[PDB]
Amino acid sequence: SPDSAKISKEQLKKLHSNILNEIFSQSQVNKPGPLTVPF
Amino acid sequence: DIKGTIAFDTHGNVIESTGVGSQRIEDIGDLSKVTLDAEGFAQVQGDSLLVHLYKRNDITLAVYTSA
Amino acid sequence: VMLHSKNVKGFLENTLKPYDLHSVDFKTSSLQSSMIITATNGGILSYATSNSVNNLKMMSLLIKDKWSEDENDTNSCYPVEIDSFKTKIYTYEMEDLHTCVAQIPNSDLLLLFIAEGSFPYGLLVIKIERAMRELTDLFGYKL
Repeated sequence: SPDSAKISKEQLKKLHSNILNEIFSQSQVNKPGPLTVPF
Repeated sequence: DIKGTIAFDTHGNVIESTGVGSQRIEDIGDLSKVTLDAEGFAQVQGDSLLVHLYKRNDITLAVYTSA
Repeated sequence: VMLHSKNVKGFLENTLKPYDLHSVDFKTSSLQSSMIITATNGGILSYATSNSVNNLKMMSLLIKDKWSEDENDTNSCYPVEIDSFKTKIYTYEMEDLHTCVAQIPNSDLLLLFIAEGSFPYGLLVIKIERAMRELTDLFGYKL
């Protein structure tokens, strides 16, 4: 596969990692506490 | 310059899209059939716009630029 | 065992938050609603909204049955594993809305996300899979 000066392989890969990192970071949700009783 | 992006998963469902990417969601059918090189890269194009593909972790990234 | 109502509610409210990316110029709206419902009757145990209460009860029972029909008829389906526990994530187009539903592993409960038709399904699926990872307390919850 060719490389391009429009967007290089390194840049493209890096942009892929950024999108994934952001999505997985923003996919975390905190529970306020235990969801069952008793503990 | 980057004219758009689409990210999509192995079922062909979109994860995100921007620029011309949002106008070309139908491209995914063809794009998802592209066989990537040993490092996960490919370049294809339907028209005047060049699609740069990279796939890792079951997610394909397509960015649109000119050719 | 019983559910801590207020904390489950708080958990669902947290699942509502939109994605907002800066690497690319991309942002979703927040979820329309997020619910935990019974796999058995489709009854709502808890919910959070960012439309109306009447509307959620209908959709919930509908998705329960659709899920129930798919889960034993010998669309997108995503097999997932969480700490060796298996479940499946289903997408359903509910009119102009995008939904994801999955059984909380080994439980009698389903987790249900309801989003607008502009919320990408692949992203919705990721959101619900990661959310499910925070629900280990409810694995095996039996009615």
